[PDB]
Amino acid sequence: NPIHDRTSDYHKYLKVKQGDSDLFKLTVSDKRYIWYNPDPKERDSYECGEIVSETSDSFTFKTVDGQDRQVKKDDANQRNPIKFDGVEDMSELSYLNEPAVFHNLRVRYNQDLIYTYSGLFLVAVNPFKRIPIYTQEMVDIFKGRRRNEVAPHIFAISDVAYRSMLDDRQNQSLLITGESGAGKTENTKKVIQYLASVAGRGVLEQQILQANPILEAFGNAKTTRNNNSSRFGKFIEIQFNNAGFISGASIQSYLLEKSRVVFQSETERNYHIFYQLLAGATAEEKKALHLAGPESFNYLNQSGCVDIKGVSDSEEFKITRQAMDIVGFSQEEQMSIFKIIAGILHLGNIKFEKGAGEGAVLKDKTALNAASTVFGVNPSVLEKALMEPRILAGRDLVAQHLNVEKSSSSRDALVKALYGRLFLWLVKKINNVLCQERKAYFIGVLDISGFEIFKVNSFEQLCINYTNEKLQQFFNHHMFKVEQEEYLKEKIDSQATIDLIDGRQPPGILALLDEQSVFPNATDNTLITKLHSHFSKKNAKYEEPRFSKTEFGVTHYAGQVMYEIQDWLEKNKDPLQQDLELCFKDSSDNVVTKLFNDPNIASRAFITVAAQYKEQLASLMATLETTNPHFVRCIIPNNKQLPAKLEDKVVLDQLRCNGVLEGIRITRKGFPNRIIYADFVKRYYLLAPNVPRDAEDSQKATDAVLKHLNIDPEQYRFGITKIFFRAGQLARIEEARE
Ligand SMILES: Nc1ncnc2c1ncn2[C@@H]1O[C@H](COP(=O)(O)OP(=O)(O)OP(=O)(O)O)[C@@H](O)[C@H]1O
Ligand SMILES: [Mg+2]
Repeated sequence: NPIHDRTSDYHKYLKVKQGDSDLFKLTVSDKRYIWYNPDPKERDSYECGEIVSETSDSFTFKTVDGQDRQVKKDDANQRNPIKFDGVEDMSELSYLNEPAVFHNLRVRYNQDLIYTYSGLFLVAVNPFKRIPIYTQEMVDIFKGRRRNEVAPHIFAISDVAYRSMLDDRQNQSLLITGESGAGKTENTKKVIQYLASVAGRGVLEQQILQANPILEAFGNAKTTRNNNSSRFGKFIEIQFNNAGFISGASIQSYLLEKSRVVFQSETERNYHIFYQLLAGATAEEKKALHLAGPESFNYLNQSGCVDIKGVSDSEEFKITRQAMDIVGFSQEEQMSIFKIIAGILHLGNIKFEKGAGEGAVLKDKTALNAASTVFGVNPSVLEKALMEPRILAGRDLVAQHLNVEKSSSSRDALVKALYGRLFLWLVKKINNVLCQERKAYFIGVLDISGFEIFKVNSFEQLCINYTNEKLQQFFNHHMFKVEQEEYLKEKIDSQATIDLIDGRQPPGILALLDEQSVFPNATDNTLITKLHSHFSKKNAKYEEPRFSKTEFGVTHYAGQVMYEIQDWLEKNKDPLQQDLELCFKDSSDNVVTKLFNDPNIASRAFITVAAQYKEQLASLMATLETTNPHFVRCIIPNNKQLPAKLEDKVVLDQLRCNGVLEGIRITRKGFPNRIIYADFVKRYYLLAPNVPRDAEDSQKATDAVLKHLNIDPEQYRFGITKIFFRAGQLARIEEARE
């Protein structure tokens, strides 16, 4: 029994090592410390300082250097007694300050303990190295175990959700968010792995599992923050029958980063699939596809990075091709997907030349003709449609000769649509396979980024941020109720931001954006002007910059984020020349024809991108609203992708943005420590005369100690089953003499 075998890997990897004694006495000391900022400028970097004295109003402590300082008791960040170092739930700490929180988190990480709870949340720190806690043997141990019974772990939250599902007959949700590279997908895959094991019986399970890899090849890429970043968000519905067995699955994708297909920053890569293809394609497939090295392609030859360390695109291509096979994609299907990938590479190879007049021309039909063949479309129609699209100018339909820039840009537009569309198609194709109309229950997993606050924030960041204001409010509401429940079981702000963004009347940012969208001739300037006009000095969550003329700022949950308006008009419309669609609709390819002839794929509805985003977010929320949710906050330890490197600033910032610290401060004001009578006595019986560790009237005994100690009744609160302590209370208690 691993949970009991102190020699087990379980103990080794998941628990703080346990000695031979329980004795309260070991932990005895007389020293008292505070967490202080040695450099007031750098407030997230703190040092421990012993309190050498005290006044009625302050504290006087000694620094590392032996430098004495004074602090207000109220501004003091007192350090919890050493015994608290490493607890599995921050909700267990007595002093709940920010430094204290990071500390516990750090003590744990120092021991390779990546999972820690914070009340309702499961905090997970990226180890940046392998930890063998995900083996089948690991899985088997979590089965049926209460949260309190076992150590913190993703498998643990997953078990709770499945048991709740079965016991409450209620659907469930796991929300996993955090920065790029923080480890979301990793945890996501574990949740599924675990579910499949605990509820599976396999063929479906297989196909389910195999879906991921497909999604990864097409929607994942190498960025500066992660070698395998998911450039899209997702919602995974794991379906079950009334018996508790997996019946199916459904996938919902969002915000795919199409842009990446025609452009990548230095060092980054295009989607993994491009490379897998280039590498593991048979030599006899290459020729059929007019393939070469990535170096030979405009879309792959520009970041100065075509491969990933510790990664074989060919080996991976095998992997992908297998999954497709398992899922059920016909060879013919597979072909076409590759052809598309191919065509896309060819399209980017097209060189627009425009010297003849002021309209572009094609001196070389090579690339062009390559695209056409693989697409199974006409080169002449493609050609025209690209540089001479007929545009409706009133009553007349006239073909316009496009310049070079415009020409290239349309070609790019074509490529992005191909991709985005193919992506949708795959998702669709997969759901068909695993998805159930008639399902009894479900467990859903949402994996997407948390707030994004980059150097430069564009339309996509507004969107993601918007989603996050909603998730945060959901958490907040959910937290409110359950807190009340518990306080009830025992005898014991985002609206404004959301409105500014999605409001109808008065119109919010998105409504103004849609409005400007109707006008062919509107510009970024008209748009940014309209926005300031309506909110500058008028809406409290908005800010007009002192000097930039292309940006505006939104005060979010996370804090202020400054956005830039470039291309928002275009992005909202996501325009594609009709001649283009025309061209592609006749496609000899059975896969191509769908992308264009299927209204479910080829069109949004009439609605704009923003309108579609709002809608999907609402359906999402709605659904979530019907489940019992679970929250996992994935934390990146540093920005270097290194182990044993947990940077306070890096960390603190995420804890502030993600709601963990907020949940704490809040709880901090209440009665944060809620202990079970038996457990209380066991550890502190010694504090009072006449109390045996094992006492049948735990509540009475509890009262004994408190009474003996002469604690202030305002500080503690008798619950039907637990004793509730205000902040600092347990600490001093702990700090008492045997
Ligand atoms: N528990 C873990 N054990 C080992 N490695 C991990 C763990 N969590 C994350 N990592 C590793 O760190 C890398 C980044 O993690 P992951 O891909 O899951 O992050 P992410 O949150 O999904 O990022 P993004 O938003 O860019 O897609 C991974 O390739 C992963 O292998
Ligand atoms: Mg990811």
